[PDB]
Amino acid sequence: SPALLARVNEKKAELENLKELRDLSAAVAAQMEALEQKLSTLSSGTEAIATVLANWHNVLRAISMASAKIPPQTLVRIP
Amino acid sequence: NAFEPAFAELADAVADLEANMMHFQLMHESLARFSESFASFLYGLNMNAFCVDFP
Repeated sequence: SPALLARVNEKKAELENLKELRDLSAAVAAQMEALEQKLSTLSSGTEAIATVLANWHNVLRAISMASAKIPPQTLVRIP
Repeated sequence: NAFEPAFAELADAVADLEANMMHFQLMHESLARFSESFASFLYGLNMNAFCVDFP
């Protein structure tokens, strides 16, 4: 009986530890959600610079087509 | 008969003129290539801006 009183005290300490672990795991997952948001923002910035490469790539090809002229209308696209 | 060394001096002057003119020809060609690269560069730059003029 008194030994079992000490046993339940051990279990009390264990439960306190477990509660802290549970709280920490919840906080961990919360941080993962926040992390995912920031990573999405990063990818957005990368997409922006991909747009920049699209600009210069079209520039280069447009010039090369004019530069490679070795033997029209004005219809273009103006968003 | 009268301008023998004078014509020798002329030969030297035209030689110097040939040197300077070759440098002019070369350097002008260098600048021509330079200008053509930067011209086509900014040309295509204007073309991209001329096509998709940003807000």
